Amino acid sequence: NPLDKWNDIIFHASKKLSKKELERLLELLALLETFIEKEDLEEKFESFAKALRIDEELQQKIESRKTDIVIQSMANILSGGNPLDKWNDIIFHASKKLSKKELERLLELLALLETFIEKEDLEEKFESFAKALRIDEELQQKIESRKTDIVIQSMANILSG
Repeated sequence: NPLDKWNDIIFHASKKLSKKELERLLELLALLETFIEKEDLEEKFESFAKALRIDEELQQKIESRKTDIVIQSMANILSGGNPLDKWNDIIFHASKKLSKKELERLLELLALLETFIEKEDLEEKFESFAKALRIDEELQQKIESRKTDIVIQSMANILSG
């Protein structure tokens, strides 16, 4: 139901509002993933993410963070380049079953990354990473590059379906 309602709100809001919201979530994903690499936690995140297949305590903690993300997302819509433009075209014109599975996949990953950060107590380190982000044009290019990578994977998953 929470994910079902988020999908309804995403596909029924004005094209402008849903594009800004999906782009916000993508940037957050690119930011979190880059932080994991900059902090060299790639393998430690994978051994954390793998446990979701066989842990009851984790499954509930993720299902709960996904509902919170969905609530923030829905709240944002009510409040008012080429790779990202193409990804938006694809997401909105794809088989509605394929775009829903894909958007849910990105939501799960986001819920996983944020839960990992907190468990690992990297909340402050992550803030102080986004605090030195503005003055870092190099790191800004790294994020833009990771977003295009996320977009390619995303387009590949829809095509794979």
